[PDB]
Amino acid sequence: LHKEPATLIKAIDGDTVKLMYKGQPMTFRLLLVDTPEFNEKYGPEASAFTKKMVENAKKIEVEFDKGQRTDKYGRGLAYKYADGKMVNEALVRQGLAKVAYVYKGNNTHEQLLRKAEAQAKKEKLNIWS
Ligand SMILES: Cc1cn([C@H]2C[C@H](OP(=O)(O)O)[C@@H](COP(=O)(O)O)O2)c(=O)[nH]c1=O
Ligand SMILES: [Ca+2]
Repeated sequence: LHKEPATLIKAIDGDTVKLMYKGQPMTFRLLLVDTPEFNEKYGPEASAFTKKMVENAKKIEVEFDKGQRTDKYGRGLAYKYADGKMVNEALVRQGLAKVAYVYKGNNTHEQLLRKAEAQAKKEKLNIWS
């Protein structure tokens, strides 16, 4: 997989963000994770966590997986990095997202993220409390 440049346009919620990618605005949905909707428990915390992470980043990158790059809503599907740290993994390690939506062919970082979820559950963090 390869990291590509993007710039922040605006935080949306725990697992979606609007970025400018190859010069075009697009909403990205983070691969392999599910945050609670803003209206649910830990929803506000997840949105705040991603917002801080993406707004504080000096360099944002997106990394597509091997499979579909857009979903049925026209959202980009990617791993997102903020100054070299993967947002997808960081949300799971913090118990602010569950590993979810694992579809054959877009699952390169599945085992990395499961490993993060195990540690978050071990620690009873957030969703796992
Ligand atoms: C993460 C992800 C979501 N989706 C679709 C599945 C779900 O369809 P439905 O909307 O029909 O439930 C929806 C979940 O996204 P959200 O969690 O953002 O709602 O997005 C994909 O198709 N591929 C993916 O990799
Ligand atoms: Ca969600």
